[PDB]
Amino acid sequence: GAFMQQGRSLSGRIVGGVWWFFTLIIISSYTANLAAFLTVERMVSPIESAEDLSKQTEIAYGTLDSGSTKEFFRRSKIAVFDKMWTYMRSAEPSV
Amino acid sequence: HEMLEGNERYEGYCVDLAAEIAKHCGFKYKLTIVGDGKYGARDADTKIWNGMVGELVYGKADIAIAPLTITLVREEVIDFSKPFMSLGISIMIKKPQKSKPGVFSFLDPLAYEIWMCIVFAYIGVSVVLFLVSIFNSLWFSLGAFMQQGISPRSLSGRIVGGVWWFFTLIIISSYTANLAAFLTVERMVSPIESAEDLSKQTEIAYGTLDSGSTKEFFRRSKIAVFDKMWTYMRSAEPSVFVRTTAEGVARVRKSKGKYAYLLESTMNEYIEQRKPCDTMKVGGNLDSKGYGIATPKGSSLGTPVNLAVLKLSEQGVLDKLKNKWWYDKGECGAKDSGSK
Amino acid sequence: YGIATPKGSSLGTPVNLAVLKLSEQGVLDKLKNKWWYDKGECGAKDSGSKEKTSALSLSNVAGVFYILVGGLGLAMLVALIEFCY
Amino acid sequence: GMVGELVYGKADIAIAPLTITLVREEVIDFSKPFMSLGISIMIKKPQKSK
Amino acid sequence: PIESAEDLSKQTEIAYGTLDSGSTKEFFRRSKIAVFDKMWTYMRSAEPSV
Ligand SMILES: CNC(=O)N1N=C(c2ccc(N)c(Br)c2)c2cc3c(cc2C[C@@H]1C)OCO3
Ligand SMILES: CNC(=O)N1N=C(c2ccc(N)c(Br)c2)c2cc3c(cc2C[C@H]1C)OCO3
Repeated sequence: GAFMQQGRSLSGRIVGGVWWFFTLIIISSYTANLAAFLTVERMVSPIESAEDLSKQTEIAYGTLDSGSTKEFFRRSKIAVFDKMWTYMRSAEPSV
Repeated sequence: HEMLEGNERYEGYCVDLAAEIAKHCGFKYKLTIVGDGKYGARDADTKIWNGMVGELVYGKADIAIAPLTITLVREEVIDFSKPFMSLGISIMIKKPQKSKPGVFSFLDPLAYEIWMCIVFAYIGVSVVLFLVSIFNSLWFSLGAFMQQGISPRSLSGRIVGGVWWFFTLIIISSYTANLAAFLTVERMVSPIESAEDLSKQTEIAYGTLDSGSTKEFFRRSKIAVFDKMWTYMRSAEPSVFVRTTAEGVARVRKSKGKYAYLLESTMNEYIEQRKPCDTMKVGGNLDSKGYGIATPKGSSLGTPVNLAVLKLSEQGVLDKLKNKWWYDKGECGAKDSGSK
Repeated sequence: YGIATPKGSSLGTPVNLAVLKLSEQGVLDKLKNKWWYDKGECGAKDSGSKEKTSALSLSNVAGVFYILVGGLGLAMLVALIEFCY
Repeated sequence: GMVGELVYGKADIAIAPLTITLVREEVIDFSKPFMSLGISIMIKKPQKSK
Repeated sequence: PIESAEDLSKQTEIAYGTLDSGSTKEFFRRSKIAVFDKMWTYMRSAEPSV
């Protein structure tokens, strides 16, 4: 009954005051930290655009070693595809 | 390199720079290595030039393309072109993730001033319960402070426990709101990037190379901020100076963020983009200097090469080369570890 | 920026060398500090650093402390009329 | 301009913030750079905290 | 915004422009860098005139 709410003797009265400020921080530290994993759950791509695939290096990407697809990124003067080509050209190991 | 030959043995910023210069001038070139290895030095006793500067005056070379600092003593013997890359004395420090656990980081949600101001309302409301109803009344008001804000039949004591309830409400909602703001985004957050801030403290040491243009810059400087930096390093024990540039970079890495190294911004910006990816240039440079190309006095390639560099910078070629061998071909893993 | 002299001018190279001398002796950076920072009208607006504060501000919490003591004072005013009635 | 008053003789030397460009290097002799600079960003720093 | 050239080019709330005629505008025109050419193509087609 002292655990549920907050925490007639001066000894136990300060057991009442101190048990609350400890459980008060934990419930906040549970509430505050739990919001950080749900806000990070809203940081999914998920499923992004073809451009944003090039902005991160955690997920690697590459094409076939020789074909109409690889040459496209080579001579593409577009800034998005050029950033993709520069990564795949020097990405180690071979993508 | 063993499987290659000629000019295709080497690669780098100056290697591509030599091809562009020769393209606008139209001559063939050969890439040679300096014998002694140490360039731009003139002995005090013998007055004999060494390195790459001595190979032009003594005819052992025709042109030189390398990061060569433009100084006055070298301008009196050979011809210097206009600068192709600017730099200056910058500050290199390890990137503090922080990632700074501890007890000083627990009372971080609320500020240092709120943790010490909430207690002024605690003892302020427990002392009102004395007045609305001493060793048993404080024993009671603390038993009336834990459970919200005991035996209060007077209307005077009813509103004291109510406003105290709304007062502690906003504080505990505030503690939770901000305590989530730093498990979501961490700066985090230190330190100051400027150089004048680096001098006003002695917790984190700093020094330069033992012999070079960097140490002589602070020795004769007549500016207020830089002179206090020199009087420190002159009387700073232990020796804040390193033997080589490779020892100064290796001293910032093993100092737990308690030692800084002042050096050129070109070398500083290059280390930031190399493994283990920890150093980060902070604040602007301290002085204005630049590299250049050297030709012998009265040579037939002096003015023709000078006019070619100004054509390279205007067409955006130089910045495209600086962005090539620094950030594109850089092994920076901190841009992928700080965003994960 | 730079100083300009006609092609094949006598004072061409002497002025060129004379600029390198003022630079390494620091006379250029000292003069730059002169007409920019020293004689500047915002010499104080160049030292205060604005960083991202980690903790939560005290000002917003003040709005809660001014409404609490505003209740404690109103409480002691009702304590006296209840002691006479 | 000032570059004109050097190629045309109306003056002997031009001392000012004169950008070092190639089109001007071909006609006059530029000294070494006595002040480095570059294109930057000017923003009104908030001034958002009230 | 953080102090950088790309954070100025990643958003469009706080607009940006240069001088109408000068070495500043001609820089972004013939620049072949990815980050800068994006800024040029923004201001070249930015309305109202930045
Ligand atoms: C209206 N809310 C309220 O009265 N409470 N909210 C509380 C409350 C406060 C904030 C959040 N986020 C949540 Br979930 C619950 C509260 C929180 C406590 C606590 C006691 C309470 C009871 C209180 C004053 O001890 C440990 O932490
Ligand atoms: C491992 N914990 C940790 O690294 N922190 N603790 C965090 C922390 C601190 C206390 C609690 N109760 C919880 Br949950 C998390 C933290 C809290 C802050 C803050 C920064 C942090 C980040 C760091 C110091 O600014 C204002 O409040």
